[PDB]
Amino acid sequence: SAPANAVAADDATAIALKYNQDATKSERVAAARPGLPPEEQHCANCQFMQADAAGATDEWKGCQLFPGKLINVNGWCASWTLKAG
Ligand code: SF4
Repeated sequence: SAPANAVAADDATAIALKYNQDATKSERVAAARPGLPPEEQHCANCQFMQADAAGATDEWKGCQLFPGKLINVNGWCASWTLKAG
């Protein structure tokens, strides 16, 4: 299941960032941000990401923009950008 500190679709920042766990049914293709095809784009390959979170699982990891909380790796937000590294 999602962890207690999962970033909710209803989270005020998620609402600003257009985060969705369902990256597929997020503004991915709509935004079509360059670097990697939307299909491949997720938090999993976001620049603003943290596999450096207290209580990281595997499916649920940290975001740079969401410290403390946990994003789904296979989810996406508008502030994506490919990994620069
Ligand atoms: S900034 Fe990146 S890791 Fe954070 S929610 Fe957005 S896409 Fe995911």
